[PDB]
Order: sequence, then C-alpha cells, then structure tokens
Amino acid sequence: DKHVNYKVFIYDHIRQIAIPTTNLNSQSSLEDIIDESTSCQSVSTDGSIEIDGLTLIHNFLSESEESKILNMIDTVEWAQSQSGRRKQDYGMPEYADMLLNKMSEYDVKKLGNYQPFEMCNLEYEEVKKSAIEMHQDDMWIWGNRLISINLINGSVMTLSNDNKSFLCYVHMPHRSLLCMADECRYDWKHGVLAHHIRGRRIALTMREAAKDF
Repeated sequence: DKHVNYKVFIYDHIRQIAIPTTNLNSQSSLEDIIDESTSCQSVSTDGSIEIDGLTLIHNFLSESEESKILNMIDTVEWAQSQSGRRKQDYGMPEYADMLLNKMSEYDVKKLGNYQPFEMCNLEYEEVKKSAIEMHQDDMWIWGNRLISINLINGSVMTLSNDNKSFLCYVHMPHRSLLCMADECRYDWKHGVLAHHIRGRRIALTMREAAKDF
C-alpha cells in the first residue's frame, strides 16, 4: 500500500461529499465500504471535503436496458488487457447513442455535448483477481469527463490524492454510472482493487480527446 498512511474518506452519494472515517483503511473489505457508505449520512461534516466533478448516479440503467446491452456485448470477441482484465475497443456500438442521450436527459450541462473518441468495455473477474492500478490520464492527450457504468455487479472506485495524501472510496452499485471530471479527473488518480470485485463485472468506459489533433 502506497496509501497506508493516507487519510481515508467515504463518499456520501446523497450529500455528494467525502466524509473522513477511522472505520476504514487501505485494506478495507468490500462489505466495510458498503456499510460505511450507507451509514455516513448521519456522521459530522467536520473534516469533510468536496470533490468537484465526481458524479455518481444510482440506477442509471434498468435491468432490461442492462440485459439488452450485456447480450450485445457478448456477441463481440474479447481482447486481452493487463492485470487479469479483458477489453473491447470501440463509438461503433449501437447502444452508445442510447447512453449518450440518457446522460443528456439527466443533466445536459455536465454530461451533454459529449463526443468520446473511445468507448471501451473492461471485463473484471474475481477468479482471475482482476484489477486496475491507481493512475491518471494526461490532460494534453485525454479530455475532461471519464464515464464508467457498472454491469453485472457493482464495485468500488478507489480515488487517491498524493499531494494531500487523501484516499477515498466510492461505492458504485449495480447499474450505477460514475462520471469523473474536473478536480476528480485532473487532481485525483483512480483505481479498482482486486478485493472489491464481486464475481464478474463489466465497466462500460467512455473518454473524450483533449484536442482534435
């Protein structure tokens, strides 16, 4: 753990702020996150922070929508990625248009006007011990908003801030959408630890370019 002596926060999806907690650590179990995530509303705002650009929307997809998408996903072949992951590189998929619209309908200001260069499905699997390390995309090549939709199972998106030694867990439930922009995009690195994966999960990624080139 690089985050062993970090200050750990939990994201309150209702108040849309990160509360510090002593009940979590850098090696917290997936259950610990969920219990703290649902119990942090009554906790004090003392020491809390606001992470501008972090947008979690519960139940972004319905079960019909998800089922339709998952069936279309599995027709296409899976490539090999790193750290026990697989991928499908796309823009091309028919279900992209739908997702872009729903994103605009919920919020035209933030999630509208979105033309991503890449749309990528990232398959996780508990048995492979799939994961993605803490990292950040360069602002000179990659743009503002990073979308991620939780298919099959939810998980936890771990955020870090090295300059301030802040660790933050965002519980992403089944069929939730996480948009990462602004501060969250540019001042925080993001990752998903192996012990936060429940069975199989497919993260439906999107990302826009910084420039047309």
